Amino acid sequence: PLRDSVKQALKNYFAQLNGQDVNDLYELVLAEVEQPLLDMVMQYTRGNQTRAALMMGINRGTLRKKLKKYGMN
Amino acid sequence: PLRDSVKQALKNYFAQLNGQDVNDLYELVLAEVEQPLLDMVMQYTRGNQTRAALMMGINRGTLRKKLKKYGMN
Repeated sequence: PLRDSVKQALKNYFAQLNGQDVNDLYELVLAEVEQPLLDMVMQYTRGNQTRAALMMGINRGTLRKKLKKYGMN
Repeated sequence: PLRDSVKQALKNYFAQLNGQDVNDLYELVLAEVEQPLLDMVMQYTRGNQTRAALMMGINRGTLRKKLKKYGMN
């Protein structure tokens, strides 16, 4: 499943640190999962935002802030 | 990269729906994703919550509210 892919992505990520700084990991993983989600959900509701917001549990303004930050709408 | 794995996961999941009403998909995906991440940063940081919060760019407070939310500590 998916949580096992996030684990492997983080192992292979931490190895590539070779002892230096990260001060941004949550943002960097959220973008990486948030942006495929938004895109698959928009395709699934045929570009309908309210149906997408309802499917996702967030309201329509949240969908548009999220959308706007991945340069999506 | 990881954005493609999240894509497939959602493909596979939407094929499973039919008359299934989804209303919590942002939180559902997020749960599958912040549990392996938090876990993986605590293993990395040997349970030091200050280094894991800094590493993630999260306040230590927010780190502990997410640990507790998930039943990890």
